[PDB]
Amino acid sequence: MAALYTHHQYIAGFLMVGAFSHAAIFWIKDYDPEQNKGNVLERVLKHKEAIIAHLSWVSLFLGFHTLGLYVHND
Amino acid sequence: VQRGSKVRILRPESYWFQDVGTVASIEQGGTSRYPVIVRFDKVNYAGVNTNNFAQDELVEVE
Amino acid sequence: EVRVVVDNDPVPTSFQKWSQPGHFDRTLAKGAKTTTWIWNLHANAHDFDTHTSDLEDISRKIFAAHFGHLAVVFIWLSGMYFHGARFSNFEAWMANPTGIKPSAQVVWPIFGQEILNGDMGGGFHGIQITSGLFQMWRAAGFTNTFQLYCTAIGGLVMAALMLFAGWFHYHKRAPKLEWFQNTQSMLNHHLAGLLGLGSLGWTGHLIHVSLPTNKLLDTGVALKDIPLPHEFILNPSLMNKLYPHADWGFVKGVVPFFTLQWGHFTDFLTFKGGLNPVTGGLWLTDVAHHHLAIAVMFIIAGHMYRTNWGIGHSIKEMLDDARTPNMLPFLSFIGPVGHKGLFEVLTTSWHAQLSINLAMLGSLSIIIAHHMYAMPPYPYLATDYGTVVSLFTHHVWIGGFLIVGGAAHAAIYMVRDYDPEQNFNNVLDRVLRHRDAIISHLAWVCQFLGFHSFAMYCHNDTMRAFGRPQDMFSDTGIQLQPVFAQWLQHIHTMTIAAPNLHDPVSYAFGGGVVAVGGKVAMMPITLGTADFLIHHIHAFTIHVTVLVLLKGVLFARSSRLIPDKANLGFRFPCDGPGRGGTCQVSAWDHVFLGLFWMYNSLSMVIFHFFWKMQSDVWGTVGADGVVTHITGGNFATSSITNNGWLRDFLWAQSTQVITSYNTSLSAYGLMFLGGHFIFGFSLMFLFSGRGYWQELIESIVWAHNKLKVAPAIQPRALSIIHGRAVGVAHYLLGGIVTTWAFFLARMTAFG
Amino acid sequence: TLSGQTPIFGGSTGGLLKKAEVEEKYAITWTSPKEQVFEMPTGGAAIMRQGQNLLYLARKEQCIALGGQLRKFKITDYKIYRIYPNGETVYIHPADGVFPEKVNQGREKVRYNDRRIGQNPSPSKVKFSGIATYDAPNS
Amino acid sequence: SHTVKIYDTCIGCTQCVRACPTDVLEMVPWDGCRAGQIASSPRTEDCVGCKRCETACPTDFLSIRVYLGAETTRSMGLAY
Amino acid sequence: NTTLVPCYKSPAFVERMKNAPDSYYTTKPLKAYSQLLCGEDGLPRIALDRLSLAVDVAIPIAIFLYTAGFIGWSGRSYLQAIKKQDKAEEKEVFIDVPLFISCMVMALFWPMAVIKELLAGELVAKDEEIPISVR
Amino acid sequence: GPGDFYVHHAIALGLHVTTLILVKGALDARGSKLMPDKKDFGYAFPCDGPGRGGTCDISAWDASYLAVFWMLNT
Amino acid sequence: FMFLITWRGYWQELIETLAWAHEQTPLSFGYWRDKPVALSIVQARLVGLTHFTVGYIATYGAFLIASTASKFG
Ligand code: F6C
Ligand code: CLA
Ligand code: CLA
Ligand code: CLA
Ligand SMILES: CC1=C(C/C=C(\C)CCC[C@H](C)CCC[C@H](C)CCCC(C)C)C(=O)c2ccccc2C1=O
Ligand code: SF4
Ligand code: SF4
Ligand SMILES: [Ca+2]
Repeated sequence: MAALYTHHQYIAGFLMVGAFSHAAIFWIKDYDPEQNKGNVLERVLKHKEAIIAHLSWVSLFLGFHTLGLYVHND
Repeated sequence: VQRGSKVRILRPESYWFQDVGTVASIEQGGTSRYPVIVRFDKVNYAGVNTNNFAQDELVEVE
Repeated sequence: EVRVVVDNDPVPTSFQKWSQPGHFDRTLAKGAKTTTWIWNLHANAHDFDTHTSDLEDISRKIFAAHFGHLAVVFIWLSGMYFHGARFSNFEAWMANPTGIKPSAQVVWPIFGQEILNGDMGGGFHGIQITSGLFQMWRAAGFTNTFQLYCTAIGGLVMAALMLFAGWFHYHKRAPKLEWFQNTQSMLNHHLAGLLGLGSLGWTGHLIHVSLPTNKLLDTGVALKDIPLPHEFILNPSLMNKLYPHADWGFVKGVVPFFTLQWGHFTDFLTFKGGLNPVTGGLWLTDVAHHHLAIAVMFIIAGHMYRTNWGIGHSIKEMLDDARTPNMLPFLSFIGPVGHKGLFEVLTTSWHAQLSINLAMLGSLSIIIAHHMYAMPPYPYLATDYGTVVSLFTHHVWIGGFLIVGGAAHAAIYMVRDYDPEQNFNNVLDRVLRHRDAIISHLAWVCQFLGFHSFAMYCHNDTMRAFGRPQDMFSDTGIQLQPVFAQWLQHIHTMTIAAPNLHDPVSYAFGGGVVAVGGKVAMMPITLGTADFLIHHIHAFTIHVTVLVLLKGVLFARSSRLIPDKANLGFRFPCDGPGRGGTCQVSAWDHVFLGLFWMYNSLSMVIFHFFWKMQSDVWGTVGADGVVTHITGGNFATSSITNNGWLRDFLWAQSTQVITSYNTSLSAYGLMFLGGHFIFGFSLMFLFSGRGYWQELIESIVWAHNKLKVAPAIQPRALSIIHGRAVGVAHYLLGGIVTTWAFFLARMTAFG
Repeated sequence: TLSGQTPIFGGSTGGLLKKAEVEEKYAITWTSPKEQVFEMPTGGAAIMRQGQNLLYLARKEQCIALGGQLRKFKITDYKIYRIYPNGETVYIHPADGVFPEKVNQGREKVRYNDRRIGQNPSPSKVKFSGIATYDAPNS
Repeated sequence: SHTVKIYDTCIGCTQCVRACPTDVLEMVPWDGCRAGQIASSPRTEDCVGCKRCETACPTDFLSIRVYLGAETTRSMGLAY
Repeated sequence: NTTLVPCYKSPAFVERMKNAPDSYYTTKPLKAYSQLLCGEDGLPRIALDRLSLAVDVAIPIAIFLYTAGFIGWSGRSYLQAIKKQDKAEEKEVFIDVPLFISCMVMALFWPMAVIKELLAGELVAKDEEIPISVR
Repeated sequence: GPGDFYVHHAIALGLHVTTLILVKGALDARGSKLMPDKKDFGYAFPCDGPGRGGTCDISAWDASYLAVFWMLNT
Repeated sequence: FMFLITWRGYWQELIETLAWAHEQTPLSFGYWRDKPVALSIVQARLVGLTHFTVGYIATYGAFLIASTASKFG
């Protein structure tokens, strides 16, 4: 029971990394601004720094107050 | 776009895209394809604050 | 002709340049365009060779900066004696130095940290220090806390002299270059006036303060009947019941020295050579004789070189005469030029001197560590097991950092001060001219030892797992005996030629067991197969550290990749992704990698020490004579598989730092986790590169541009070299704090 | 062809290997007015002669590393040759007899794109085509 | 066999040619500059790939790109 | 949640009181933990019930968010205070402490300052004011 | 219980950083101000030399590489 | 950590030295068909990521199996 959980979570972690790997290949090779002019995919690139800055905030928020709450308890 | 005017960059490849810079000098030969020398208050990446631009990817702000 | 020549008020004294930091570099002293300027201001603050160009002005900065450094050490020395004066149980520990634990540095009652003030015996609550200060003040003759306090005062006023002497020698009377370049006169005064007179001064203290005080403290007079050290000289009759074979008067007691009737001194300048069995330390009478022998032999050494009275040696053409019309035939291969042009290397460049002086101060510090466990010089040192480990471990680490720094400046010398014309065909040039045969054979011996030390641990790890303990490299399987080291252990104990030394020096070598407070001060340390294998781990890790560091020195100038590596500097990240990639080709990047190998090597040395004492030396003696060691012979059988290191040394002996919460050892539990955090935190900087991080700042600068809160000091990710320096500074910090916490929690939980 | 007296050099370990006489080899040829000492690009130091100097180097980077050192002795008359194993000797530096920092006539704009680097085409445009995005005959 | 392409944003500052350790770049006459020069790369099989030319180019988002391609025996700098 | 009970009525927590030294730390604070929602292990806890703790899950949050914005506002308003002075390059490395203090007293009443930053359309820079990348 | 609370924020912190690394690597695969031409260089390239401060691990591939560490950690 | 901490150009200067040693030594009759180079930048990041992953999975796989199948059946 323990090995089966750890197996499929580690398998799922790799599949999540590869889902976002091929997102990066997709942007580089087989994406063009001409066909996707003005669509939902091109609107993401318009604010790609708003998305990244906010994953940066949540990551910073969750690590200050989880490590800080653990090492206070320590 | 004459000398001394604060101007904005419309060059997407440039570090200073959509940032303002003061024009340092204009080239009067008319055959240099990037006559404007505009000077910036922020260095780009380990280096310069000056870059040459054409007439058409600049818009003045004042 | 040796002369004192100085300038007069060369540099004004004003705060003009305090308000404009980075003034020393013209690139730094033009504005803080980015945050990279902040880090460059600290990475360049002491590289005086890039502030100016002339060796006269550089050397004045070196000499004045040493004074401000000596001031810092005197502040720190004052802090040790001041804490020993009014924040310690030193008075209690002088009375009973067995059951009382040494402790200075008590802890303020705030934040619940008063729990760190553990019980020390005698009702004193504090932190058990392991620096051995108490064992050293007893050997110095200190008895009360007033003498400690006035020495702390005597160090603060001594630090003030160092600060004044540094300002005076940079801003009032700075010496010229001719005063610096007579190294031949500096050797005379450092050999005779500093090391000779210093150990002559100390043997004066030993005979008149330490020898009488430790004579009476061994008879149990309990700090009442101890006379103050001056009362031994004001009352010369007081030292005739002790050492009666001398005379002890102002003039009447000193003339046996001049009339060469030195037999009257045999009672306080002995040559016993063993451990004083009541304290476990060396005989102070035997120590006092040592410093007198050292003093005489260093004052003599200081007359070797020729200053302005004609007589003496000249280093300049002692070097220049090591050519090859005149060498032994088997080592006549070093050039017709030989050593010419090498006295100008060690005189016109400070990095050449710093490289040698660090590699020998580093090697000295490791030699000192090996000698202060095998023959403890201080009373009640060997029985304080937490101090023996923490003194050996401190000086091995200090000695290993210094060695890496000697290889750093051996490489900064190459790409900054190496001069081809003065070094043509000489002994230095002939090394660079065959530096592929040096590294090929170093890279082979590094690899021969790698298989024949570590991979034999993986042989043992596999036979013991298969259940074939008779075909593993054990004392019971395939024995690998240290034949040439067990031979020396036999030589060093049958020579007690050297006949006068009737007591065997270093009970480690063999013969006898010293138990002082029931605890074993020192035992023979026998060598078996486990000691063959661990000594070749040491040989292997030292060699690869040499391979990393020597490669950075020889290939600092150039390589087959980058023939102009000297123009790129000492500290450059790379030369682009061409040639397949030239990441970390600088000489700095071999210091950065040699720091890891120093960490690997020395952390294996201190682990070899820590386990071999707990299993073979330390322990307690009962009422029959048998010794029950701390782990009980564990090293011989289980240190030969590196699964045994992980369970019988790392898992087993970390019980004291793991179960340390809610006790007085609680802070070692936090440091042990703290070191683990910093090590894992270091790998962010080591495994990643600054292209990812710079591109992450851009997305974060945007979030500040949006809210109009951007800074004008533009945030730049750390340099490539900076990010590698941060990674190694944290890996070594974290990986040492975890070892420091593990050693001291284990040994302050025992004694 | 090439000729000159070799500098006073005790021989190194960083010099020519089996690639020298099998694939090809380089020779830098310079004239010095003085008998001084220069740093070897293959480690060490050698004394350059009084007349025509000839030195054999394994790769072109060493020759121009040494050539950049000769300009610090005020020597700018060096020539770099490329010796194929069959034996013929090509002149490769300076290719036109004048140094590449100088501008001649008759040299051609080679691998020049008549566009800003910013408007190189996307990789999807050249998808399943021989060319890359940076040759890209548009603009 | 790398690919050192030069773009029209050069100013003829000549700095890219000096930094090249293998003499791949050289100046040709031009008219799109006050300097009347532009970099060219006639010897790119000799390009080692060090990108030292790109560090010297002062035009913002620089005019000279090394495009690391098929790496051969002289574009990897092997003396053996 | 109803598993949590006050440390008044908690057998595992009176035991904490029994074997407690004092020294400064386990009497004066530990009496004040008697008013907290206390688990089945004698450990004070932070639960989110209803109005019972609606003021106590607002005292830390109001005190922090005010003084976090206070640091943020004074730090922000000091930055624009020196961008307009055209000296912000060295005004940052050498803190102008009379200006910085005067920017702190503006940040005492920062919650009402941010509203009139927002209502004036002046807090947030417009999108084509901001240096970005190719996208 | 309370111990379960803290790990779910370690897990949340884990899933956010490894999303941040991957999203940053996908959205900056087209390029950012440090090298605006990443699409020409492909997916897996080392760097763009030591110029402009140094561009180690700049490719979109190096964000997939950097996020395997965070995936394994999480 | 070897493939992740120490980077390529260190190993090329060391392989360049071993290539010198092999050419200059007697009785070593083998010779590389293809020149030995230190493996590339993006490859070491992948070779070091494979070891980190295999060491992350073998260590925890062995822990999880042995710490559960030893207390119990
Ligand atoms: C043939 C081929 C060849 C030859 C011959 O011919 C050789 C040789 C040499 C000599 C001379 C020397 C010495 C030796 C000894 O001591 O030790 C051993 C080792 C070995 C390896 C040994 C080996 C030998 C042979 C190979 C044997 C054979 C085997 C079999 C045949 C296999 C089987 C087959 C099947 C199919 C599988 C060496 C060396 C070195 N290497 Mg070296 N090799 C080679 C190969 C190779 C490869 C692939 C690689 C990769 C892995 C390398 C690597 C290396 C390194 C790191 C080093 C070092 O360190 C060293 C040196 O530097 O010095 C100084 N290297 N090397
Ligand atoms: C630590 C996380 C973890 C854990 C607990 C497991 C647990 C398990 N895995 Mg595994 N696995 C993991 C991560 C994990 N996996 C990841 C990240 C991968 C992707 C590479 C795999 C891919 C994988 C495969 C292909 C298989 C399993 C299988 C199994 C099951 C039987 C092996 C065993 O007894 O346990 C031992 C504990 C281990 C850590 C060993 C796991 C097996 C390794 C990972 C296989 C590695 C594949 C490798 C690339 C191929 C070998 C090369 C070959 C040419 C020799 C078991 C429940 C087997 C199965 O499906 O059951 C019938 C099986 O066929 N897994
Ligand atoms: C109040 C007395 C005084 C004054 C006004 C000056 C003034 C000056 N000194 Mg001087 N100096 C002094 C005392 C003084 N010094 C003393 C006592 C020494 C002996 C150490 C020196 C040795 C010295 C040298 C070698 C040099 C100067 C230089 C200078 C000039 C440059 C200013 C500067 O260094 O920027 C920096 C401003 C600072 C405040 C630096 C202080 C940093 C201190 C020393 C750190 C050390 C302690 C540190 C906290 C250690 C603890 C670390 C711990 C936290 C881990 C400047 C005019 C330099 C020069 O001539 O310019 C060309 C030069 O190179 N001084
Ligand atoms: C259905 C799933 C799937 C498929 C079809 C692909 C397909 C592809 N991927 Mg991929 N990817 C996936 C899932 C997938 N991926 C996942 C889950 C991840 C996260 C790890 C990735 C992350 C990823 C990256 C970063 C890249 C690709 C790339 C590619 C392309 C080239 C394949 C290649 O490199 O050659 C063959 C690959 C190999 C032969 C692998 C080499 C050896 C690996 C590391 C296994 C080693 C295991 C080891 C031996 C086990 C130890 C044994 C024992 C000791 C325990 C290809 C189209 C490349 C690309 O996009 O091209 C531009 C690229 O750089 N992928
Ligand atoms: C995290 C990381 C960074 C980013 C590192 C940074 C940004 C350093 C962070 C230090 C912070 C910014 C300290 C700043 C302190 C401020 C001045 C705040 C102080 C204000 C109070 C005192 C009032 C790199 O640049 C890098 C480069 C190369 C390899 C790996 C890495 C890497 O791992
Ligand atoms: S490519 Fe760059 S360095 Fe060369 S001429 Fe053009 S702008 Fe100058
Ligand atoms: S920039 Fe970084 S990855 Fe590129 S060659 Fe230099 S060190 Fe290597
Ligand atoms: Ca057998």
